[PDB]
Amino acid sequence: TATFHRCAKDPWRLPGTYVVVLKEETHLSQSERTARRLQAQAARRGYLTKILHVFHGLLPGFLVKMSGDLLELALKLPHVDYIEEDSSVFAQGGSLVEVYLLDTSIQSDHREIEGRVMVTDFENVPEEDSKCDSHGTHLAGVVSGRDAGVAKGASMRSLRVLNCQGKGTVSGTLIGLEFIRKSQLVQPVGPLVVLLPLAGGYSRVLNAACQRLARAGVVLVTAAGNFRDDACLYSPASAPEVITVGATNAQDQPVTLGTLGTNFGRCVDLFAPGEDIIGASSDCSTCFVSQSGTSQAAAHVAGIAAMMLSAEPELTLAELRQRLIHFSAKDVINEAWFPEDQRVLTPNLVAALPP
Amino acid sequence: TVFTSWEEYLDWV
Amino acid sequence: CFIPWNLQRIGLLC
Ligand SMILES: [Ca+2]
Repeated sequence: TATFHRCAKDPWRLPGTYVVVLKEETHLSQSERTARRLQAQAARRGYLTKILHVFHGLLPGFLVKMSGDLLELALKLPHVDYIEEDSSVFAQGGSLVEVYLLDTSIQSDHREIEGRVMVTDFENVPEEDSKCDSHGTHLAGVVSGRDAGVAKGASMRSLRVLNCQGKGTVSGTLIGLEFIRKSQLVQPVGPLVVLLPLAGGYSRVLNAACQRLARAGVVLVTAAGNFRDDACLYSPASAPEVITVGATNAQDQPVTLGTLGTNFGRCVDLFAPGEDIIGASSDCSTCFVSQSGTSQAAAHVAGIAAMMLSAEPELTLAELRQRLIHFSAKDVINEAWFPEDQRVLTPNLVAALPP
Repeated sequence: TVFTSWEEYLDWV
Repeated sequence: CFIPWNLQRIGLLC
């Protein structure tokens, strides 16, 4: 029957907030009723509950702020597939394509991206424990920047899911991916590229939403993560039908980020430039800064995909992935940087545009 | 280092 | 002409 899951990274868990995921074909009316039933049953037991959101489109279910004491009861509700405790996520040509970015707030009026980025009204960020938009402005510059961008012809839509300290939530990200799906149904356009330059621990629900969006025909590009670890233990990096990007440097070496660095393993699809990446600084309207990480690496691939899909708009996700792999530089990465058993498992590929 | 312009970055690099 | 290493690496020209 129905199961409970919470982040395996104890400091990244957010107790007291739960994502109740219902069976695939559960209707929104059934979902709203299940949430009301939960509030009623909890009230009977002396518990105060609050329904924060009701999902529909990608995943059926709701978000509830309640005591964990209520989970045995919540698991017994009808249509419940699984429940997941909320957890933290952290910041880590092309003209026919819309590039969606789920990140920090962005400085839209930056000369590098002015006119190329449409700041949506979406914001779902956890409270905080030039700086607020450093991560997002740089990445938007990497994707479509005037002087230093990959896909200058690409237009972008930005959603805020990371706060001023680059911290978000799984729930926040789910609502953002649902918002993208809703925006597309209301006002369909061409091929969609969704950039996720963030990571948390393995999330069954975040992976599920990512697979639903992927089956719906959306292309999802993510950071492999900066934990010098196997990407399969991180989300949305572990979601199989996503394009999970690792970071390489100018010397064909996997990137070192402090005492850590790029993630690796059978979940990474390929690597891309993620060290000393010049791009837009949000310090001033014409400022540029060098930044590093799998986020930067992912932004390059989001640019290469945005261009491949604009040149060949009918490519399926499966076909686009084979194109990305076919056009990558092969066996240039120093495998000796990776742990021994991870070498045969880690794709030795550096992203590249068709010549 | 934060460059105040693209030209500033080009002279530096 | 100068081109940042990362844009050169992925096949962009200037
Ligand atoms: Ca994949």
